[PDB]
Amino acid sequence: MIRLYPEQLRAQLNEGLRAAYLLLGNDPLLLQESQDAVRQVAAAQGFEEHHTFSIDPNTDWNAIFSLCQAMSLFASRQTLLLLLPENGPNAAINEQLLTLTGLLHDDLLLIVRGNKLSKAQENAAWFTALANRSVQVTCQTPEQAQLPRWVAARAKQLNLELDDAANQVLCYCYEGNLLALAQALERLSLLWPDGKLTLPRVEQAVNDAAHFTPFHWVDALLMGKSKRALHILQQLRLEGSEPVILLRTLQRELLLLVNLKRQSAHTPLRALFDKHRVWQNRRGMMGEALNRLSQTQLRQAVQLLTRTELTLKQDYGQSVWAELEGLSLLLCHKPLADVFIDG
Amino acid sequence: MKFTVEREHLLKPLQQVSGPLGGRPTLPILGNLLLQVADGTLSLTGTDLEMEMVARVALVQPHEPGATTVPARKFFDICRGLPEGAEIAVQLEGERMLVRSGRSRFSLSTLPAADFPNLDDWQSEVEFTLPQATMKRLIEATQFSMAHQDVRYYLNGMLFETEGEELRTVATDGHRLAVCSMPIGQSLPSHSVIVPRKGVIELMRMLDGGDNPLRVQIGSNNIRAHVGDFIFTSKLVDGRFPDYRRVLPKNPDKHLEAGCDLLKQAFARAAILSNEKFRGVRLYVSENQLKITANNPEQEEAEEILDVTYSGAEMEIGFNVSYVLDVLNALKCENVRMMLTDSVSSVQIEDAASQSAAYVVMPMRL
Amino acid sequence: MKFTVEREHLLKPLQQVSGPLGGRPTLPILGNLLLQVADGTLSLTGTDLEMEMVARVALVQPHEPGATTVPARKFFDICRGLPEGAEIAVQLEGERMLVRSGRSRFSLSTLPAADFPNLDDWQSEVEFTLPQATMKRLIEATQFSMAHQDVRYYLNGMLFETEGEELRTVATDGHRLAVCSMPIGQSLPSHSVIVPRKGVIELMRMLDGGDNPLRVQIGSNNIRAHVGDFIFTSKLVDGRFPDYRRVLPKNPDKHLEAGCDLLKQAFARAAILSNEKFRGVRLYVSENQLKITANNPEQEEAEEILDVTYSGAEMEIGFNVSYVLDVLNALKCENVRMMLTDSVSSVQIEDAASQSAAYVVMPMRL
Amino acid sequence: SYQVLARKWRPQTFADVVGQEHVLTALANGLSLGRIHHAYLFSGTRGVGKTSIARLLAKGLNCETGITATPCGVCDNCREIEQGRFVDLIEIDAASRTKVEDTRDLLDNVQYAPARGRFKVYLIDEVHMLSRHSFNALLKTLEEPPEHVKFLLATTDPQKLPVTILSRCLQFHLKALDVEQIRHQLEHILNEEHIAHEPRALQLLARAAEGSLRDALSLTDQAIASGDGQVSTQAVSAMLGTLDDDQALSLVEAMVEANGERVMALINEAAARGIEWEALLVEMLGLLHRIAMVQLSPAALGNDMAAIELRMRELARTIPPTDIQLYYQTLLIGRKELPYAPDRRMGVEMTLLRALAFHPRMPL
Amino acid sequence: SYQVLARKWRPQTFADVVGQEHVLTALANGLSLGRIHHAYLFSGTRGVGKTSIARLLAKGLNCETGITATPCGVCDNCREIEQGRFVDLIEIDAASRTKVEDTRDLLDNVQYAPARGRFKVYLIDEVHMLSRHSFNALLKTLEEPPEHVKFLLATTDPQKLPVTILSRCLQFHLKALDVEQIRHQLEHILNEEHIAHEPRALQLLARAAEGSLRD
Ligand SMILES: Nc1ncnc2c1ncn2[C@@H]1O[C@H](COP(=O)(O)OP(=O)(O)OP(O)(O)=S)[C@@H](O)[C@H]1O
Ligand SMILES: Nc1ncnc2c1ncn2[C@@H]1O[C@H](COP(=O)(O)OP(=O)(O)OP(O)(O)=S)[C@@H](O)[C@H]1O
Ligand SMILES: [Mg+2]
Ligand SMILES: [Mg+2]
Ligand SMILES: [Zn+2]
Ligand SMILES: [Zn+2]
Repeated sequence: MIRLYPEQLRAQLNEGLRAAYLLLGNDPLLLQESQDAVRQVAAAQGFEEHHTFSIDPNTDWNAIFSLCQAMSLFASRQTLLLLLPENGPNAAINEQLLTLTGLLHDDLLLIVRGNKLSKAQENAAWFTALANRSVQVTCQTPEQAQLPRWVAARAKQLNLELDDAANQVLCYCYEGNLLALAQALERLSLLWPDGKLTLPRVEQAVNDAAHFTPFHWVDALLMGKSKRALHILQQLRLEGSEPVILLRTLQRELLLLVNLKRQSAHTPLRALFDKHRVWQNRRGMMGEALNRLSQTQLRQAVQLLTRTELTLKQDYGQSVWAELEGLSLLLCHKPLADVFIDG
Repeated sequence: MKFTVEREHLLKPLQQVSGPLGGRPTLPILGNLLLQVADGTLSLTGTDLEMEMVARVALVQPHEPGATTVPARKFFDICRGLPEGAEIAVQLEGERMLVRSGRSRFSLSTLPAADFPNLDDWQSEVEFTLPQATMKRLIEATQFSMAHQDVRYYLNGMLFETEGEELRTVATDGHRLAVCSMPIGQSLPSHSVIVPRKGVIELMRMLDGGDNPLRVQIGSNNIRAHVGDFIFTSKLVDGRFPDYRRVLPKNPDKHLEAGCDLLKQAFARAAILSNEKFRGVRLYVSENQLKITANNPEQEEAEEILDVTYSGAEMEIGFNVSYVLDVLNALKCENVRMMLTDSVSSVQIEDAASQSAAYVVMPMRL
Repeated sequence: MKFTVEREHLLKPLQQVSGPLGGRPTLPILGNLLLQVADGTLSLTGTDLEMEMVARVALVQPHEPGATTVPARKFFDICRGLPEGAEIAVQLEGERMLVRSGRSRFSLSTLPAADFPNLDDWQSEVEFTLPQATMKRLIEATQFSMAHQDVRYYLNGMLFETEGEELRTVATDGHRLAVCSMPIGQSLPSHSVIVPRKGVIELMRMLDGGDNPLRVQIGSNNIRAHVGDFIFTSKLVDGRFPDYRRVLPKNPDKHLEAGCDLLKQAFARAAILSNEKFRGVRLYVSENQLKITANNPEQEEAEEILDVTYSGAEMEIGFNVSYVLDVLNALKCENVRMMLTDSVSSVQIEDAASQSAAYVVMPMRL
Repeated sequence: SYQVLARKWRPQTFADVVGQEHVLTALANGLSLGRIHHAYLFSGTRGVGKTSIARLLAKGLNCETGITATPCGVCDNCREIEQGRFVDLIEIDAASRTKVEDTRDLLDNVQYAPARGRFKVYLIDEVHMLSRHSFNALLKTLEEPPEHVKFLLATTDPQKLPVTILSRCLQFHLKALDVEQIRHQLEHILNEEHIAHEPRALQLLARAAEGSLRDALSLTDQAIASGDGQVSTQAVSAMLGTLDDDQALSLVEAMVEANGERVMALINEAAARGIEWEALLVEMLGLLHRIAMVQLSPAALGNDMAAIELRMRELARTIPPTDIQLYYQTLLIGRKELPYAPDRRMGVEMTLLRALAFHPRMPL
Repeated sequence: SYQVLARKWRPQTFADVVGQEHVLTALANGLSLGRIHHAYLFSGTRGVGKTSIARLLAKGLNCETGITATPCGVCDNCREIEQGRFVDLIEIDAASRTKVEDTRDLLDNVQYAPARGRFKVYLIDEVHMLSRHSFNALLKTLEEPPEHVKFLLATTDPQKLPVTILSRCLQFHLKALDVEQIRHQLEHILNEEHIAHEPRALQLLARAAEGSLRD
């Protein structure tokens, strides 16, 4: 079984076409690109017939088996596509896939899409049956460290010029959402035929800043930017961002900060960041908080966060925005009365 | 609008006009029949934005011209429920229609006739009159091979081709093909059109087997059919139908002749125990011998043997029993001829003495 | 187990046994019928834990005693598919059954006969015999009035009352009542029992119009019917049934004799445009006349005027058109005597020619 | 009659569109260069012009002159599209038609070539309400779309759509209309409508719009109806006051200055209308918290509270923090004790009295 | 076969009940004066005789002799109601019939006249389990019931019911039985059953009852 990345899929297809192709990952954009490339290559080879089905407990495998067995008078060279469940195949799905792999023909080109398979899922009869005649392409969203490389490559293949500041702004605004970033790049190219994308142009484009980025608010809190954090929180409130998502992100960051603060009384902050595999870009802002808030802070903040989380888990109150603003000022160097923290 | 008619003269045309209608229409107006009284003639029209059916009735009693739209099923039920030989008097009062028959009175809601869609006129290209029998034969021969629901829309219809003095009907769905052809006695220019499933169904239904000739007009994208006082207009599907000639085998080396009834009974018996999910059977053909076998995952096996006229080398070939049974049912003849070359090639089925109708079946991978 | 039997002699018993079996037994053993060869007879039994059907076929060919369980549907299909006049030889080998006949061979799976459920014995309190025609008429006079799925369990079955020299059948659903009575020619003690609707349907299918009398036995909570070589056993609901006499109007004054044929035709004509949700229509019983007015949510008037034999003061009464139509269909008479006491009270619809049968219909406050 | 401003003033040209420059310019450049994609999606808040921009794009695509970003508006195609009678433009309301059977018939029409247009345009609205089978059918259609068809999508909940559907279309997000642009649009609309107006009324309507033009037009229609065919500062001020009901802020201000009579009058006024006392206490607590946050940092107050910005700023500047903290603690205690009070009104009155005249004694 | 004391000793007459003097007096006065309402609701804690009082009222309304506060207990209607197989007394278990479709079907049949009794009584139990749609559907007919139907409601958590339903019926609240009343009733039952007992055992049982006679 060959293993590849999206960039090498085109080269592999140029070298030859294999019987089965597996697309496992959690990145819809890369999976769609790989599927489109494979289908285009198959159509060039003479595959003008395509079929797609969704795998679920209420699945009509009889139709698939009939299609595999049935021939075609003129429209030969069939292509079949399967969409696995998000959870993954079960024993019934395992045996169904084994039976389908048993009924394979040279004129049938099989494609499978789904999430990454675990060791138990990997160790399956159907999976091993295709080991000698299959290629799997891994398609997952890169981390922020590898994000700017991908952004630069995508801009380059579109015949566009991006400045370093513009690349950083694009990565910050569309972290974890490659589809939105690609759409933004396309819109920028449409706006400017010359293709020169300077920092002011993207900054004007960033004026949109639609929603879904509470990490910006959390980073503003970590940087001690009271004005920026308050503004971003207000924009999120206007956008109706799920307060639970903000609470969970700030909870992760605050737990990490509390652990670092407690264990840094005998260790340097940078060593602890290395221990926790923290990203250097984050390490900065985190450090600022760890160098801006005493141990008394990050404890009243923890109390407020825990009370708000319990209230939202039991009461589901919509006043969570005011509590979030209070916690925002608490995370800054503002003394705060400590009475608004219910203490 | 006022008129008076007889139950017998109105029962059949009303049924013909109201037959297509059913279910929940896209618009309420489409669910009603358009009645028009003019110059001693009652016109009943029914359409569904894809096809139109028009019937005409002669009036020999005092009447008033007009136009209206009335419910189809309710009006048909009212007409049918009256005693045989009764006289039905229809009048229009305000937004209501009053129907009187002896001492029976009905009031029905109506809608403006101006809202009834009307198809735009078009110019025909090829006009020809043929007996109803030929059309019925072609339809019954080539209807069962049409696809039900496929992405390729042109396969859902039937290909009608006029060539010289011959009319040919072809149907296929990617796995089986049926072709039939009959002469018409008149020379017409070469032409080909595609008829949808509903149009074929309506054309089959409107035929009654009578001596009245069927007149067919074919235009750029529309087809009209006249039978007596019934007019049926339909649209044509746009596409490029596959060429059936290439489908037929070029040189089938092996031939076989078998009794239709015995072969059909053997196939049915084999299919009784065959796998329901696949409905697949296996045929072993040898010198003057044909063996049919079937099996299911429950390890139950069914086997049958019969004698046929065969002289080729022994062969094993898989098939889908459904297609073979359908072909045998379509061919009502004492003997059937099967021509084939190998186990991975299409098999041609024809009548022993008639070559008008032919079928092509693609073997299953087995 | 091994026995050869003629196909024709085995056709009808197989169908009769498979009748009661349902599509979804929910147990593999239930879906399989019990076949027992003993002495010179073959017994086929089918049960569903509520009813039992037993058929017997005489054997003339050599055979060995045995018992087994075989699928009803597959065996019946195999028996029916064979050509007429064929002789079916059935043998048991291990867990399989060979049904070889002529050139065809089959291998049907079998299950142990000990697992087949059986019904405990019971004592027959009452025994009698009546002609098939009388039982058929009694069941047909009141089958339609049985409740389909009413919350009251006891209203889902028919009440059979043997009293004096007569047998009476009663059905109801809380809104309509049906009663029929027929002499039996033999004095029996007063007794009342309730039979489920499925049992009534099975008994109706059992009857074939033959001259062999039907023998009926009734115990504490069970009923048995014997005819020819067929035996049927069923349980009883074991509940209370409302007395028909109380429901029956007492000395009604109006005795409207209506024209059953035209009466029901007018009722159907009104029902065409009647309220679909409620199926209610207004009967204006006027002097020697009836005006059946039906109005639907569309407000389409369905006033139908007919001539009846009314002689009292004119009265308006609202009735469910479906119930009236069903009663008129069940009557199958010439004149219908609707005996009425008042507009709000129930109406006793009797057959004018025969006073044995009767129905009670409750009105509605429209 | 006079029609509705929103209905009568649908943007019929790209110039008439207010704001959204980043989308209009990109669409114009794409049309000019011929770079047209198969599937387009529009996202944003209510009343931002997604449907209007989609209709303008559809009109531009199938104009008689050609594929241009400036439709002529005079050819038969433009007139039919404006009237909505254009044959090749199919508008679908996904909310009304959600079942797979309804969508399948509409999607099967792609087989037929355009009748009187270069492209067969499908404009689906509220597409987020489609069923799973409908989404599957749409994905099947979009996998291999004919070259002569285009799909336009508009919704306010893009997250509801499957990732597969999103990945195969170009998405444009629309922003708010600010305040000055809304004011200018309203001024132009009223000038064209021959309806008298005043600058202050327009400014108040724009402020109350909160970035939505449809809301601004609805408020303008309300002012016209209440103003008897005329827009006036007094009419708009009264209209807004009818929707203000600022008894909570007045109560807070009265309590901070220790004015019992005003507090009682405001309590009676609030009790006149149906209000939840616990909700009132929560609102007062939130206002006090916001005042404290503003005192800690001026940036705490945002644009969401622009209506009462001046009062909040004055309270933050004037009141010492200690009084705010004491009042907040008193109100917290009052909220805690409210459930077991003899009545909600009595509990609120007692808590307000305690805040006005009483000071708790903390332990130690 | 064997029946517990709770089922065996269900009161069958207005004089056989314990406590709730105000409710009995009000019902007797209403029946005697002829002022009969079309909607009665009973509220209170568990095991206070709401169902028993409702059944007694149903027996009184449909008694053959007439509308009286002292049912004979010997006519056919009385026996049928006591044995729980009376045709015109329809008992609904709202705990399992919360579907609005069932309520609509029940309401569609109100137009039909009663079979035997002079009134058609509906006794809905645990009505607090009905859905909001069921309450809304009921509202209209409950506001205008025909002259030949009556509605009886028994509930233990009246707070859940909407104010609209509450305002459309006469409400009767049952007071929890006192310890002395429970002790006296237990002593009377044991004396009737001829079972030896001691005062302290009765006192302990009454104290552990906690105001519930069923307990
Ligand atoms: N950008 C805009 N320029 C001018 N008027 C606008 C604009 N956006 C909205 N309007 C006005 O608001 C009315 C309704 O706009 P729509 O386009 O229907 O709103 P919308 O964005 O489609 O909201 P949805 O998608 O239906 S929830 C229009 O008829 C205009 O009067
Ligand atoms: N007031 C009472 N007088 C006499 N016995 C009573 C009384 N209340 C309860 N009981 C006894 O307790 C049993 C149950 O009483 P119920 O009629 O169910 O009271 P209840 O309030 O309806 O209980 P719920 O609400 O259904 S839990 C009766 O069968 C009697 O044995
Ligand atoms: Mg819109
Ligand atoms: Mg109770
Ligand atoms: Zn134009
Ligand atoms: Zn009595």
